[PDB]
Amino acid sequence: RDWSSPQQPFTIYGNTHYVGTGGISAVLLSSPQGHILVDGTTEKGAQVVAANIRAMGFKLSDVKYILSTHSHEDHAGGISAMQKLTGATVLAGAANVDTLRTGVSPKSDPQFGSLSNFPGSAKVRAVADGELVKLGPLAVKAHATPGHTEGGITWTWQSCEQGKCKDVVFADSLTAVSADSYRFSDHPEVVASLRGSFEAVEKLSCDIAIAAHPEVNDMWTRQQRAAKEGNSAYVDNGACRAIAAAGRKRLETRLASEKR
Ligand SMILES: O=C(O)c1ccccc1S
Ligand SMILES: [Zn+2]
Ligand SMILES: [Zn+2]
Repeated sequence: RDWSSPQQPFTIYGNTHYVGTGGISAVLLSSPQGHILVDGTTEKGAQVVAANIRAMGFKLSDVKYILSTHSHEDHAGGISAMQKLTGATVLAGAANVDTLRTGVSPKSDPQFGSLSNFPGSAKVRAVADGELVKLGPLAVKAHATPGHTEGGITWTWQSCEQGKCKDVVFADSLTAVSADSYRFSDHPEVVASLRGSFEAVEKLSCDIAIAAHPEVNDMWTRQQRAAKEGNSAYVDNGACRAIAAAGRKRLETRLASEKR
């Protein structure tokens, strides 16, 4: 379950398919009129995502949008390659656009000093909080979830099977992590952003959460359950509340650790 590792793709519900690596989520939201890809995994992982999309019976040329959660190498490293293979437009939160274009995270990022660069992408455009991305019958909503990065987006949609529908959430990372030289307690905008994001995410309509790091919502345990349970194993309408609570716990632990 390395970030770049092969992983046999699988349908989670309706037209929502996991096409990521062993260690990093990527989702294809499919339609007869074209598809939306969420995240690219790593640079090496792009080749896994591409093969996975084809294994699910889809053409790369039919991927029209690539949606980015946030601009670190593990989620976004593969986007550039996937952009070239598909012709898609890359959509991201406003403050991460420049990072996706250059592959270099800026000094506002808590991890600045400790991050690895990744390949810059073409055709990057911004989306706002609450904005709808539409493609044929697909409708994906952008939710600003800053803190881990300034331009983090959590993406939501509905997938259905014979008219039985579920609210799906591709959850951005909400984690307080930094370089050794960074003090969260000195950066009130980042702390406030994280806290606002926990609150947004714990309020989302959230039947199926797919976390950018899949183990955050126990993807592999759930997949194992699904072998007998079916795809109800991925359903848990508390999952976004739990991802938010774990974010909050990580930040509170960190702020306590920083006290003089
Ligand atoms: O996505 C995360 O939550 C993350 C967490 C710790 C370190 C790096 C990252 S990229
Ligand atoms: Zn990250
Ligand atoms: Zn990550």
